Amino acid sequence: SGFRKMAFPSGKVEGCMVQVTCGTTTLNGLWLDDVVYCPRHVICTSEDMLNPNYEDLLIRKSNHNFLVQAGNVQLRVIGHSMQNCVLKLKVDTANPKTPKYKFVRIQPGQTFSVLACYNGSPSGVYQCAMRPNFTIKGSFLNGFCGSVGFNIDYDCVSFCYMHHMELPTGVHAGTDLEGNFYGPFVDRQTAQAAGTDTTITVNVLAWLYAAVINGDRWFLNRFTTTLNDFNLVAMKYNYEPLTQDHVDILGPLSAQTGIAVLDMCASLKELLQNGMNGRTILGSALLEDEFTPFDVVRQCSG
Amino acid sequence: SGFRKMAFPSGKVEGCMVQVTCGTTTLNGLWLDDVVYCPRHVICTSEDMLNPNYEDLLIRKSNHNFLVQAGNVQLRVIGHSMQNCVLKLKVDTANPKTPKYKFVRIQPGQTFSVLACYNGSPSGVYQCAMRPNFTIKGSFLNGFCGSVGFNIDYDCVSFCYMHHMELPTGVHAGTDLEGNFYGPFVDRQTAQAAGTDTTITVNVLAWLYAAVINGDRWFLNRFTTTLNDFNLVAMKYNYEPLTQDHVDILGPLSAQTGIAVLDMCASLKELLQNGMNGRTILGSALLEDEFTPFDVVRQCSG
Repeated sequence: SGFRKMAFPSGKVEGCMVQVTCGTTTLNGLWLDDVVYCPRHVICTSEDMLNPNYEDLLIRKSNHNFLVQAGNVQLRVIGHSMQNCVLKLKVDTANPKTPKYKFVRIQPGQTFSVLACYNGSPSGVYQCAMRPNFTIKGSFLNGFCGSVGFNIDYDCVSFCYMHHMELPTGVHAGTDLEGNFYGPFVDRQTAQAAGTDTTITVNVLAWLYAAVINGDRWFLNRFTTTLNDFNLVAMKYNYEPLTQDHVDILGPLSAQTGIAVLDMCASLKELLQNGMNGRTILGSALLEDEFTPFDVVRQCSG
Repeated sequence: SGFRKMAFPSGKVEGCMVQVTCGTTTLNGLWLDDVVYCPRHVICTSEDMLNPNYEDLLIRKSNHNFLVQAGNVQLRVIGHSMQNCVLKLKVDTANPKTPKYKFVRIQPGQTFSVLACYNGSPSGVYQCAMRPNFTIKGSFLNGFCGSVGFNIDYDCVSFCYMHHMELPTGVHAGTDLEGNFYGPFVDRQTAQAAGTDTTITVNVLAWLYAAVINGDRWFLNRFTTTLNDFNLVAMKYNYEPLTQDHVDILGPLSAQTGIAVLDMCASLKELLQNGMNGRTILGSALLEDEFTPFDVVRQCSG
């Protein structure tokens, strides 16, 4: 038993991480087959970032301006190009450690593991949620740009995130591996508003189910509610509305515990309205929303 | 910026994980050079665990009664012995993925990464602290015994933990890689008392320093204190006593922030005496003690 925020094993991804340097900027690249993927902003100087014309900036760059290092081996860049906000460096050697992989665009509320890397060297691994407002609350210092997020399904590594920017508010924004930003963000050093960030209701419910499975049952009550009434309360506390799709996704956890989803919603309703009274749930003094129903089932069934 | 509990990249460890089977019992082993390390209780049936005589149980086993599989690759067991609470199985083939490694017995309050594995297959990675009462709060289901804890310095993996037991209180106990239990625990299914679970004071302080560096400053007050006075308060709240060694370890964080260690202690003292007033620090509604000063510096310095 026990319940922990748990990242996927990072080995398959570690073998794809490289260092990309362009002028004075060093960041991380992802080496799959004979292509290194990294943020296009590597081309820019601190000055360029205020208002970069990437098309023009890219044109002035040559293959020899890109230093790529896989540990001690320098890789030879034989071409460069741009797909949305990601730079693709063609190298003369295919990565022999390329795992089975796909590129996927995740939905808000879904989770993934981040392999935080410093100038091409893996530094650590942690689990994140894509917030409803398409930011993540990560940990990225200088040299951590281009660090990637992923899920591992069976054999396949599903890459879903590449880190590009820290917003002035200190949250993080990035792209999928086709270089399209999550949310309204751009790779320009301007002030950029993130939306109001709501709590991921379906994940809070899943984590309440995890709590019950792990023996923490105090918050269970003998009230119920309807979806509609629960959502009136959710709206008030900046919780995402709950839908029938969400209820359906929680079905297995409901089945396992014998607690109907709308009964769990009534428990959540009370916790929202009355607070937690200085009690904890699974070692937390607040309601946790960075576990999906899948995440809970994966860790409660092993 | 940002601050997150992060584990070391698990790749070097994943390559050492094997499945060990003895009779009907399967668990994890650690394959380094030509030795596989696992919990001795692999020899035991559910019934044996109530009161096992391991010496006698082991004597009825031969080399061929241990099935060791590294993914699909069968290892041939050419010797076996018991070292304290760990079995050492000598195999014909040295693990070609053996990283540089050490065995270390960690101190209470030190942190490490756990690679949670099911029957030889890596499942997930998370960061733990060795509690002052020599338990850890992990996540381990059936078949997760023999999962290991480690730290990585550069290329060297320092293995410090192997999982063996869940106590009836739901916390976890295990050994170092020489098979000596942390704390008073035994590999027997009996009731076993963990001590009072005290809070790791030096780590709470480190994390307060991380909060300041990241701009979360509300709890800073205009008081100071002495070690002795602070410790009278610590004792009362089941905090470990603070020593000059602890103050010394906090030196770099004090230097960075301009906040004297005893001033930070007075802030902590007020938080202990007055609570947090439903406020958060670094996204937490309670005081966090599972980051060491090293952990903080590593993630704030870059």
